[PDB]
Amino acid sequence: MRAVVMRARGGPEVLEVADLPVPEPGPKEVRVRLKAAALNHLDVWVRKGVASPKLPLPHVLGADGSGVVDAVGPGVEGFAPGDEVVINPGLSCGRCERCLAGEDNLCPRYQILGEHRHGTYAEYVVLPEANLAPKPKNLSFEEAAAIPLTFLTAWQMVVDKLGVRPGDDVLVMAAGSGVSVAAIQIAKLFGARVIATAGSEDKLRRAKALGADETVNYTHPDWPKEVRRLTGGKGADKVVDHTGALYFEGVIKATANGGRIAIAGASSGYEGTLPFAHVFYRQLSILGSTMASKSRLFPILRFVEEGKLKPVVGQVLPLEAAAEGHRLLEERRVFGKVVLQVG
Amino acid sequence: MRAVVMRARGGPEVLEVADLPVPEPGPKEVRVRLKAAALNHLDVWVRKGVASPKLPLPHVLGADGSGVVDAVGPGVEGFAPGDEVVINPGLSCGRCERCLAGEDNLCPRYQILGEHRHGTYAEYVVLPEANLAPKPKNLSFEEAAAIPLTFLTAWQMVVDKLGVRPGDDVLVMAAGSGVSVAAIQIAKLFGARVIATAGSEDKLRRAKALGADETVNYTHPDWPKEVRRLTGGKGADKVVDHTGALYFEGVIKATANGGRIAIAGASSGYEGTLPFAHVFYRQLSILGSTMASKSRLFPILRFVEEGKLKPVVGQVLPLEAAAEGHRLLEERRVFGKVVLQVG
Amino acid sequence: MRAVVMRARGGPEVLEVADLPVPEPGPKEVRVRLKAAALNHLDVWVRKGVASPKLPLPHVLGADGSGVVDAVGPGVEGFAPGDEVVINPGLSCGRCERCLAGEDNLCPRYQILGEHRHGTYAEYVVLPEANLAPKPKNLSFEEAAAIPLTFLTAWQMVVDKLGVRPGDDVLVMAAGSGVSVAAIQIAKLFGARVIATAGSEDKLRRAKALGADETVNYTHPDWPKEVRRLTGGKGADKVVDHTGALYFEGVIKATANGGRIAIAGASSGYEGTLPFAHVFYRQLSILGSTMASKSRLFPILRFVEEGKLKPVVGQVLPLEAAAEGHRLLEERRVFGKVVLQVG
Amino acid sequence: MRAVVMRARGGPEVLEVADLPVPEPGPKEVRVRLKAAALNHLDVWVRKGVASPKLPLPHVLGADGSGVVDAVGPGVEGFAPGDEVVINPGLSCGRCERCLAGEDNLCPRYQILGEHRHGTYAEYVVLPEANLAPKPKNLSFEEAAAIPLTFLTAWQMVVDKLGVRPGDDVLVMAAGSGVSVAAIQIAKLFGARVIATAGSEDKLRRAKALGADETVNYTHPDWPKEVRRLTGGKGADKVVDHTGALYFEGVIKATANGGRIAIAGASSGYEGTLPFAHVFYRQLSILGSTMASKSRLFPILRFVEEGKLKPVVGQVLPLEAAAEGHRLLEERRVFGKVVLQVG
Ligand SMILES: [Zn+2]
Ligand SMILES: [Zn+2]
Ligand SMILES: [Zn+2]
Ligand SMILES: [Zn+2]
Repeated sequence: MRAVVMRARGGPEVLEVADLPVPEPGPKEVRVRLKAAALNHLDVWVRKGVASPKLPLPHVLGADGSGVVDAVGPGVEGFAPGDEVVINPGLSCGRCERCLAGEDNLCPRYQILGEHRHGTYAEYVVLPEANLAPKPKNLSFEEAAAIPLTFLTAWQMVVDKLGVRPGDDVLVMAAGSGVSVAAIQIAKLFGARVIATAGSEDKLRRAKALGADETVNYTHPDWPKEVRRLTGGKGADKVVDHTGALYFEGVIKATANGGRIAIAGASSGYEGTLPFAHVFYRQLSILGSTMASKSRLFPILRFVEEGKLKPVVGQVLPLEAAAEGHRLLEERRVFGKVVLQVG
Repeated sequence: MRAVVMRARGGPEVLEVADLPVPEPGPKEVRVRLKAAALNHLDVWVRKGVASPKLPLPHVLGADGSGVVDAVGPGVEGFAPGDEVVINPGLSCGRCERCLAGEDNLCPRYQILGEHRHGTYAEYVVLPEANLAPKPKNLSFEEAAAIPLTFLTAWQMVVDKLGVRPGDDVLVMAAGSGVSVAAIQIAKLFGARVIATAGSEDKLRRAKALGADETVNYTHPDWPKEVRRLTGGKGADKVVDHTGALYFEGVIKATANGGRIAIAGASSGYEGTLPFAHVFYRQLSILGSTMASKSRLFPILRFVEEGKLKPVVGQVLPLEAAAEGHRLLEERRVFGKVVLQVG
Repeated sequence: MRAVVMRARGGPEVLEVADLPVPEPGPKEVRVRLKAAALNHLDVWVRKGVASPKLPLPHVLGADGSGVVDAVGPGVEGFAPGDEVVINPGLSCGRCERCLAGEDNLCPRYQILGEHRHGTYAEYVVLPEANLAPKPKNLSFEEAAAIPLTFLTAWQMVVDKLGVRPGDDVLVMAAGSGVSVAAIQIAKLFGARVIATAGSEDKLRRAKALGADETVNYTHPDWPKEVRRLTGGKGADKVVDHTGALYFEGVIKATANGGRIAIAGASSGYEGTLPFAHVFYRQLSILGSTMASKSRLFPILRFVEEGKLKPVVGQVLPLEAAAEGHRLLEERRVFGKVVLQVG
Repeated sequence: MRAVVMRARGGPEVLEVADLPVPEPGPKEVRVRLKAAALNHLDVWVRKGVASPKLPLPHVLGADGSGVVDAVGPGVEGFAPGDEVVINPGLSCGRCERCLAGEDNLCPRYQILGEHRHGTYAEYVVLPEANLAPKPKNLSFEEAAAIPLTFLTAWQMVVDKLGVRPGDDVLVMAAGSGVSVAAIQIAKLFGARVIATAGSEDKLRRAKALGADETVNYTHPDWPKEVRRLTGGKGADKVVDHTGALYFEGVIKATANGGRIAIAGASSGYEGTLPFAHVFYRQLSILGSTMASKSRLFPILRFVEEGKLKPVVGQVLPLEAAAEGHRLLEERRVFGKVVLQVG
């Protein structure tokens, strides 16, 4: 089958196109014929070698994917060939205390597709039936593929970690990244008043159309005051920061006392600094968050089918232009998700 | 193999010994050679026909069980023949929203072993690897088999439903019967002051031995008054009831303002009238609870190995005497679990 | 000053106009010149004698009220004469554990204005500065007076008790009566899909205008079946009931598995028998709720100024017609609040 | 009256002994004749000038205090002369949304005694009746005084922020500090298995006697591994760090994935660094915590009266040796609290 793979751990030039045997489905497993694969930051991390070292090469990247059920292994129930589905990137054992508690993302054997094993940058992929979910009919394959990873991550942050509720002033940093665009929508869904920050008026323009109530350009090293102004001088109650590596000094200045700040986990190895004194004294909470319970995908897709949440496909390129896709992310030039059309 | 089948629905006499073929473990399944099967009131409802209608016959009852791993399916890890284990009676599909969230006991396809599928009243039983936990080595097989079902039910009521915490006055109804044995111990484990009620002086004496700080006899028409007197006149904060529909009026009377009452399988007789406006005006909360999440069996067994929680085996009977065992249980005379010894 | 005193306990005719001396504000107290006093079912229980026995006479009823600051005690800040305000009907000692925890409505000395102390059925009333909130400027005095009592009760039931969240199917009983008006709006505010039930077509039509997504008529012996049909057959997840003791059997039937039912002042007639084992087997939860924490009045009024929540004034009557007002309320005919105009 | 005051903002030499007019009680206020005053870190901070700048000098330090009610102002209820009491250092307005919600420590007007106004380093002090609590009879004045501030702070951290429960492995850093000794006890009370760290075997010896299950000396730059070893290799689930400025790099290495770490707020202005990448990726939560709801003191004292919690008075000196007391803290030479006998 056709697939993009990485011969080495370098820049986007390491991603090449080759042929690999079509994987076969095992018991309780399912083979999917991919129609679309979404790019994720996790991809670039592994591609550089900052994540998942000593990984078997060549490697097939890709955590987000959508398509049609090609074949089911022995003992499979709930899926058949021809069925449209989207992948749920969370691979867990399903036996440990964490999994049985609905916390598979905390499983000691937790693995994201394309991180440890071959992902969605191919025409085919096999995975446990439990990791497959029906694709909504009102969406295109590309749109479907862009949902899972970022929506899951933004859901844990906004709902479970920040406990967002109506009345809350939510600050979403760097509107434009996959996590951001979903966090803005989910936060609105929970009655929040969203304030989104970005580095260009163009991204702010898009954040506004996405549902943001107020927007702030952090190009000006005084944006925290603006955020304070927009929130009656008290600052944001809850903050969604998909990185923490962007003017975090300001973020905390924009955050209300007792405020909560959620930071989307990443294997970027980024070493920075976190203000102790004037952070814990103001009783601020800084919560690391990564992916989310696989159970979150069902209600997320439902809201997407109802139209309350929408995927944000900024660009689509052919699977073979995977390299070009990575440069689009590394150069941060697209508002929303980057999707690869497969087949 | 030897097994106690259910020829037809009716009195305990319908339970007879028969020879059934040995079940074979599927892909992710394992066959356990049973040593002890604990008796639950659920087995009685199935026997009488009150539960699980349209149930094929013959049927093997039994939700609780302990034993040794006999054989394991092809693709199965974490279990080998010889391993001592106890059964996690909760069966679900592990693919729906409820299951992925850990709330398997709320799965639309949720099933308790022995309720619809052959249970533990045999020398062998086959279940998914997800429903098997290591048997604590400090316990006898009859003690181990007695844990699961009641400890899980008592745990959801005390920990999740009632949110028992140190300083709480917890009231447990009818000691020695149902989930009281486990509820008194879990309650204390969470820092509460337990007040237990029973009918005989023996059971109350038995209650204190389990950790009950105070005892009350509900054979008197004014026992609710003693509970009030025993808690500074305010009444109990949290209440664990598995009988109800008889003393419920007394419980409601014994419950302090804003108190919480957790009800297990209170399928008693008449429902009188239930003095409402008493539960509303005083902001009381009545919570129904059946079983618990499979994940809860891990902390339980851990506390059991430490000796902070322990099962109470009231009587042991040979497997071929399941009938006599159902009699003992139906008359609620024995203090503790009735356990069948298989092999 | 003019006031409607309660000469004796009995029918609404016991309410008569009398001249009482003007109360004087203590140290941290303030005297409010009332403009409107909203009528609550509580005023009726006090009038009949069913509530607050040993109550000195004459007594001035009235828990809800709005007006202008008249005079303030010596040591008081944050209030000046001329300021428009609404009353927070919750009176507590503010020194006990319950009060310091915010749960003032659970204070052992908790008292609702007008229940034991002179209320709002007069031209002036004196209460602690802690029980006064700024009146939203976008509302008329009768609209303002209608908010507090019902919005606080509906909020604790929806937000704290039921934990309503987006995607939830909330069922509100008897629209236009009690806390339904507020519950339908708060429910929607928290992202639920509201199904409202009423007796007349007018009230149901009125319900949808308030945000009710679906409507059902409980005049039919099978209305519970419509709620089930209206929620994918599963039933309502959360239920707000302020009547009970009459349709409660229907509610329980309309409640989905593991559902929660919040009950306000369901002090209806007979209690029939209440089909238990249905609330236990299906793990249902019945929660009693009276009033709410004073702190909750702040977010409520904020949403009211934004227009996300709005009071519904059913009828206005001059203060001297409190008697006629109690009739209108006792017959549960008027849709919305019955508000007395003082000055 | 005799009292210790600070003429300037320098070392412990600025604390002098002088005479100041005896403060008079106002409405709803109470004058206390101090018998003992406990030293707190907050004291040294303000004494140096790192906290509460532009504060009126001379200033009377002291947040913790116990003694006898000297006189009550007009309109006081609940207290009379001769009554033994301990101070609740949290001064809040009692009107803002935070206060009425039981979150007075989050009030915008929150002030700790001795931080903004004259504290307990005198023979007399006046404060709102709401800030006074009855001293348990089984305790000496010195012992009583050492409870409030640190126990309150350790309570919010352990119970509210870390949500400690039985089964949890709690890591308490720097056993010896006021917060630590209380955190160890409260954590045990909630069923935790406590691991305490310190720099000398002597403090570890005392932490063991206090209730710590396991102890680790962080003098050895490899202690995190030891903590991991003691917790089956998974690390601590919850961590109490009353500073964060002590081997925080190790703390996070000793913390289990998904773990929670509570840091006691301080106006030390300590600027350090917080590991981003490998912290949020492991889904760690870092929670700033300061003081606690005044409501927490009641249940805390109760547990002290029951004997479940005990104050830890490491040393007592005469009020006039306040300077010496501060050097004992600045030189960190005492396990537990330092108390000043007054009068
Ligand atoms: Zn797992
Ligand atoms: Zn399921
Ligand atoms: Zn109170
Ligand atoms: Zn305040």
